[PDB]
Amino acid sequence: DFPVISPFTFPTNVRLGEQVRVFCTVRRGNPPFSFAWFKEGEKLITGQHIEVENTDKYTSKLGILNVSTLDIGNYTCEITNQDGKDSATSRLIVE
Repeated sequence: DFPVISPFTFPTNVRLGEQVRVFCTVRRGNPPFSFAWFKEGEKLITGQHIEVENTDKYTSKLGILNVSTLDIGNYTCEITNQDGKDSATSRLIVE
């Protein structure tokens, strides 16, 4: 079965300095999965103000603390298992 991400969206009224957490979760498909987050095209990993964390076998969290205008942009989660891949995106707008 080909894996499929449940669409995600950032909150709609994000202001400077808030924390933002979004979740990339698999609705169809069997683990184990790889989860990868990208901002535009660069791979994101835990560090600075960012957290990228597997929450359960079906889910990856992206957390962004003390959000700034520099955090505005398109964020993509890619999930991959032995049977295929899927990708979901959403745009973070601040202030």
